Amino acid sequence: DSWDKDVYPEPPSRTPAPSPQTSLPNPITYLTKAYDLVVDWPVTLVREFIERQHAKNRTYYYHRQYRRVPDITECKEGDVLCIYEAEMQWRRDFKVDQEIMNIIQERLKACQQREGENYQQNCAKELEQFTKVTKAYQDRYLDLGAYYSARKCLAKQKQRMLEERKAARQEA
Amino acid sequence: ARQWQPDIEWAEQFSGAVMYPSKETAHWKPPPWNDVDIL
Amino acid sequence: DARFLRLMKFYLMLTGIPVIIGITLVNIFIGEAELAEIPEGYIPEHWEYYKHPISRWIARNFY
Amino acid sequence: MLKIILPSLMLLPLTWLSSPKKTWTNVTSYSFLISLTSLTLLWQTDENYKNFSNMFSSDPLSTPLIILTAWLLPLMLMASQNHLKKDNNVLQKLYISMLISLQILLIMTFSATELIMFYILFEATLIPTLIIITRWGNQTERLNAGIYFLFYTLIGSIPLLIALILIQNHVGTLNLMILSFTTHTLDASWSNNLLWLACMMAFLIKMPLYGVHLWLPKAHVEAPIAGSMILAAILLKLGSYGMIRISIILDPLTKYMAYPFILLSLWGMIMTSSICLRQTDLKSLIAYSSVSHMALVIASIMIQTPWSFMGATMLMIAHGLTSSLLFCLANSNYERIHSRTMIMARGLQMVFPLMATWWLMASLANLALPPSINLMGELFITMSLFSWSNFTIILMGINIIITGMYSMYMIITTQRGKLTNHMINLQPSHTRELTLMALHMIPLILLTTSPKLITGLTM
Amino acid sequence: QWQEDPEPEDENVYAKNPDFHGYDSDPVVDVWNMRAVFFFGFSIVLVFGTTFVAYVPDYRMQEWARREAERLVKYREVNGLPIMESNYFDPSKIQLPED
Amino acid sequence: PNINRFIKYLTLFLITMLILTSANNMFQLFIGWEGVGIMSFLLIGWWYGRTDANTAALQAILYNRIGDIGFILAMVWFSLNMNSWELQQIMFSNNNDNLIPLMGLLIAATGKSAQFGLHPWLPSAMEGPTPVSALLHSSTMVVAGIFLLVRFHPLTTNNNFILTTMLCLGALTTLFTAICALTQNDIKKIIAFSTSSQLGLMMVTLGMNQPHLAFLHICTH
Amino acid sequence: LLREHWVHILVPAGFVFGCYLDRKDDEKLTAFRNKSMLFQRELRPNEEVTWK
Amino acid sequence: HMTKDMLPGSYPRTPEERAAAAKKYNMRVEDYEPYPDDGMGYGDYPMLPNRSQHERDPWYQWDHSELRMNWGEPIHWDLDMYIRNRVDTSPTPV
Amino acid sequence: MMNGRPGHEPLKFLPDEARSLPPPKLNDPRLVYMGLLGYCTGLMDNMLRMRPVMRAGLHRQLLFVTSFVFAGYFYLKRQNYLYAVKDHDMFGYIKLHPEDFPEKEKKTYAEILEPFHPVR
Amino acid sequence: IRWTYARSANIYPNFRPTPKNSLLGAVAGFGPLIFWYYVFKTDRDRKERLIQEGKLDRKFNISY
Amino acid sequence: LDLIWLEKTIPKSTSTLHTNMTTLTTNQKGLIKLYFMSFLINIILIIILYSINL
Ligand SMILES: CCCCCCCCCCCCCCCCCC(=O)OC[C@H](COP(=O)(O)OCCN)OC(=O)CCCCCCCCCCCCCCCCC
Ligand SMILES: CCCCCCCCCCCCCCCCCC(=O)OC[C@H](COP(=O)(O)OCCN)OC(=O)CCCCCCCCCCCCCCCCC
Repeated sequence: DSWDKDVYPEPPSRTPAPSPQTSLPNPITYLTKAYDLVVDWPVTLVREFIERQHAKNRTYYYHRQYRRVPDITECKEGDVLCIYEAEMQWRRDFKVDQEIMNIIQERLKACQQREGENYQQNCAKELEQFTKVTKAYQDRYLDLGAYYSARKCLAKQKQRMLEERKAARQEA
Repeated sequence: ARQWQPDIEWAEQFSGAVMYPSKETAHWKPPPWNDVDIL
Repeated sequence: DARFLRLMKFYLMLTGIPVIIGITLVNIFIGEAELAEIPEGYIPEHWEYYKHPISRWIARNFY
Repeated sequence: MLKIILPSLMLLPLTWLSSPKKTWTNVTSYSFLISLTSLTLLWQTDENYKNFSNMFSSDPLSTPLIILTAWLLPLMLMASQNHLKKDNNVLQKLYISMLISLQILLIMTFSATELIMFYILFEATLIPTLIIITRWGNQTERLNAGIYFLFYTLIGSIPLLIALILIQNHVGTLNLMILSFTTHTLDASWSNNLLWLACMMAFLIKMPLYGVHLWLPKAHVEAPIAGSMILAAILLKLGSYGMIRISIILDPLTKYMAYPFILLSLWGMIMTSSICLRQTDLKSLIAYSSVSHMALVIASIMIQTPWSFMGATMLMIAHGLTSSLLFCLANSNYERIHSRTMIMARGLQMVFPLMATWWLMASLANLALPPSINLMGELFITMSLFSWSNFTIILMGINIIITGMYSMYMIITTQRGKLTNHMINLQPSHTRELTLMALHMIPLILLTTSPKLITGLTM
Repeated sequence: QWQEDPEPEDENVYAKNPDFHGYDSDPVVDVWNMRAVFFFGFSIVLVFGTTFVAYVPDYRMQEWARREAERLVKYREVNGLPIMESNYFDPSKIQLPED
Repeated sequence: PNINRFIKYLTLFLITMLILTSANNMFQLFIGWEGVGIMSFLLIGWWYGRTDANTAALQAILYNRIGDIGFILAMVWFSLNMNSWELQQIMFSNNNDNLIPLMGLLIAATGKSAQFGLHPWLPSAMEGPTPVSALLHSSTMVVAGIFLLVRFHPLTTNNNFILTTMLCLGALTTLFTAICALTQNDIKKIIAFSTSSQLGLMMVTLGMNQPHLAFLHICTH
Repeated sequence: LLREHWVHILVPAGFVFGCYLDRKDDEKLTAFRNKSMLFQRELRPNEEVTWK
Repeated sequence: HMTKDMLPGSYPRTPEERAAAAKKYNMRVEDYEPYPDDGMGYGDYPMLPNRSQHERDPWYQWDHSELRMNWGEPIHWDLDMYIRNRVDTSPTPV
Repeated sequence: MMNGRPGHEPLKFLPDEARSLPPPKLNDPRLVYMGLLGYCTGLMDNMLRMRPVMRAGLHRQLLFVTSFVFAGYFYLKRQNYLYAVKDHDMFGYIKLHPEDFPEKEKKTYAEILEPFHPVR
Repeated sequence: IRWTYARSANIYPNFRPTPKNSLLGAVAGFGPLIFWYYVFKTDRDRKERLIQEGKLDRKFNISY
Repeated sequence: LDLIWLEKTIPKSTSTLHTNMTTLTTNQKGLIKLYFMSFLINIILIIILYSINL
């Protein structure tokens, strides 16, 4: 249950069979047998005994779910109460919208280690996404200072909603 | 080595009827301690 | 410059090992919890949202 | 946050009431635990700031410091047990109390919601500091140094007093929380262009800027070791903390009203770094090192990019710990040598093997060796500065080369070379001297493992 | 010349008290002023403090956000929604100036 | 009298050198780049008493730090523009400008690998103990500059300008250092100049965009 | 407990007083006790205060 | 302990002052050549030959061995530069 | 300022109207401060007169801690009234002259367009 | 001790403001400080224009 | 630039500006006639300050 395959897609594995063309022994095969017998079995034994001890006393932890409060867009002016609850709701999504971008930073990195010499091509499912996600993060969170606040994203957007309305009108 | 406590000379400046003595002001002399003059 | 270390390497190692015994034995026998779904109205307590047991001991008892 | 504070106040009763022989251990042992209570503030499980109560708050930027302010009082009281052990038993209990009040006041200043609470407590810290520097200062010139430390801060301070009373009338409350969630956008007038300077200048003065930093070299030179630690580790950073919380308002002007300072700081960084290269007094060199590495900070609290800010928060906490470490070891050489001259005392590793390891690690923290928070800090300010203008790397690039040179020169001409023939024989190292150091670096090693805690408000 | 003491010499505290720890001249105070400083200094601040600081859970929510992303990325991708839509405050909410 | 400390620093050097070798994100590459620099400073000047050893150690730090400015510049450019210090993503900057950054790494390599600019500290480094001269002055420390460019050569192939730049300076160092070696009368200093001349040939192959063979010479060298 | 065992209780006591004084502030700032939007819930059975 | 009389003073204007300073600095009165009076601060500090400690006889038992400077001899203004580490003014075969 | 108010008591300390206000809790931090302020006065006196600082005048120490505090309750009782009058006076005017203090309307942040100055 | 005093505490008592000292005492403090301002202003202005007109790529830059 | 130019300009100058200003304002004969006449001047100026701003 460590990682949700659907949030971290891993291409299926295709391995060429072990086709030997020499009577000479392949040292690694023998070494690996040992590693398992000496380094894996011993460890494997301990680990299980861990998880059984864990099972004897098992606990659960949940994931706080935050109800959605009203966003600055709708929030009286000067009402420090409402706006405080609404700058947090954003500063919170400033992070949830940031680990998403952390995953695309990561999912890609793997897709260029898993596909070397083909990264130019095979790994373009992601990089198309790394721009579909970067062109958005750039359009909602970038110009802002270190005092990022929902009022300023509200303005960074709305300075440009003129443009998607002045340019559009302009095209006429 | 001990913190430098002020010597006599550092003290001297604070005497005189005016700290920053002027051209003619310096000519003055400190007021009598008894608050009584000799004239 | 050697009396110092026998004292620094000692009083770190004094309270250090009982900790290391504590982190290891807890992490071994008690263990981190596994994530689950809030069961339709459990309204879990503050301690319930953290993984490591002693990291939710401090939360339940003090915060 | 009254456990980090009330128990602190009670230290004062303990320094006075306690036995003359046992006064030192009661005070040092108890404030070590006072630091342990301070660590509780670090338990932030959500991004919202912990508003303890109306007047007292702690957010990511203040919390990393309050803990440092509480941490150094133990250390300050351990570094001044030697000098100040020649006193009359009532001069000590005054020095110990003075040190205690500094962190009581500094803990509150860093943990204050109302900006003028910052001002009153901000400018109060001068009283305890001036007494520590002037009353116990060894050199003939501390009367002068004290004057410089009081006037440069004071002339800057009254403009801020007028500015903050001014914004209260303009907005209606100096509460940092509200001021943040309220619309205070200056209007780029000629007057506002003055307001901005009024608010930032007082903070820019105690954070030595290239133009007004002469107070810091003079002050740390004759200041006793405890005063020099306080000035470098917590006192100068009071200016940085102020610039972070005050520029929430005056949001529009700093976009164009900062150029003057930014250029003053980056050129200042080079010249301050360079004069370290040939300065005979070791305490002098560390002080200018402090000016340059703080000139980087005023150039990140002004570019105002998320990375700058936490580059700043990383460097301020890190450089604070490193500088003290350097000022603390400088004192250990000064007490045995009896002179501040760098040229004398050559070859110490030959005679003080470990202090030299502490010297080496302190210098590597001073220059940017990479698995250190010190480097992460500069790497980040460097990045943003580059974003502001790609050319900035040239000036922030001459500083890195110079910073390497003076940091190693302190090690090369103080802790290597042939031993000095026969200065007053140098008695071996006390365990206090070495711990006072270990207490500085062991936290530097631990913080570098998990930099997230000192990253600032931005991240 | 005026009257004043001659500069005092600094004692080699290591001549007597050859076990001097640097805190005080008489030996027992010294021992009890390091037995309490290494202890309260290192033994229960650098150790118990680092233990507590290490166990602060999901500091500043960055342990929570690497999951919320994962279910949002899980939910957004499977339902076909853009992973990070390009406007955050919905355009409908925003009444733009009509000029 | 201090054999154990000397062996201790040699392995610390190896740990930093290998970290420099196997570093995915460049922040770790920096940890290695700066890390070997500091321990070289500690080990060139093993015999601290001798001022000559101290002068060489300060020399080495200065030349390395000029190189560090280049790596910081490359790091900062890769911390902006394409955004991650991990090599696996930096390599997605193939079709970008990538000149501001690779010029920075070339500057870093010239300082670390004693190219014609700031070539003198590796001759000066011989003030160190002869074993120190062999493992770090001879192999691991100097090849670090060559290793960095091979790591970043997917980007290097795109920019023709920097490829000939290092082909050119590698070439000048090769002969410049070799001609100096002909008359040097110190045995250790002739070998050291040869260390620089061979790396000059290495630099030349990297300049002719032949990364794999350049690495092959590093191992045989 | 006053043979120098009373000077040792001064600071420990300050913590206690602080804690008490601190929890007092919580009592004062208890409006919006549970009236906040993100965290408004119906008092579960047998609970008269969401946060005390 | 060192009276101002034995510490640097102002530019020696009259010739008796130029011979008084030379005593303070333990020099020969005909070798004290005050740094030029252009008001940049040098004061009375002797203008000693700008030669680095590198070519000070490397065999003689210099009191301060590593600065190759004896005890009492006037120190050079820039000894932080012409020291055995930083700069080398020393004759070169070419 | 507040003098000239209707009903002003020409020389009285705290008019009975101040009875309506809550009495200051004896442990009000302020009165407790006055107490400490007082103890210190006492201790200081002992010091300036060269007496054992804490172990002397234990009667005086009490007079001090108990004089200052006594003064406090009856002062704070008043200053509290004065402030309370200020509101009675202030709030009343806001109403009697309503137009001058109109309740302006604040638009939601959606409507308002605040200029966005990029940091870049 | 005569050297350090001569070098950090006997300087300003022997300062006389001449030419070759104030001209050279202003070129050093304000010269580069004014040089870099027109180096950073021109760059920052070039950058801003390009961003305004829409040319600066700012690609994969999600940080600052 | 450090020491002299940055100490003569900001820290020292402000030292001198005042020092000189106190020297002129505080160098007083102590004679009553002089002082009093200054009271005369004041009355005159204040009379005017009211007059011109009538
Ligand atoms: C707090 C604000 C600032 C306050 C400053 C003064 C505070 C003094 C009093 C308190 C001191 C302790 C508390 C503050 C520091 C806390 C450090 C800490 O808690 O370390 C955490 C670490 C576990 O790591 P973790 O937190 O899980 O990291 C997150 C990974 N996602 O726990 C550990 O594993 C500890 C491991 C110890 C051994 C580390 C060995 C590696 C060292 C690498 C050094 C690299 C080179 C450093 C160079 C420095 C310059 C020369
Ligand atoms: C040490 C290594 C230095 C390496 C330098 C590398 C330079 C790369 C090329 C830079 C020039 C072309 C840049 C093209 C893209 C950027 C275009 C741009 O916006 O830059 C504008 C800037 C304008 O500068 P400037 O020529 O002064 O224009 C003033 C007009 N009144 O254009 C310029 O800034 C031109 C000057 C660039 C170099 C400035 C100096 C760099 C080195 C400074 C060392 C310290 C100098 C201190 C000087 C003190 C003087 C008293």
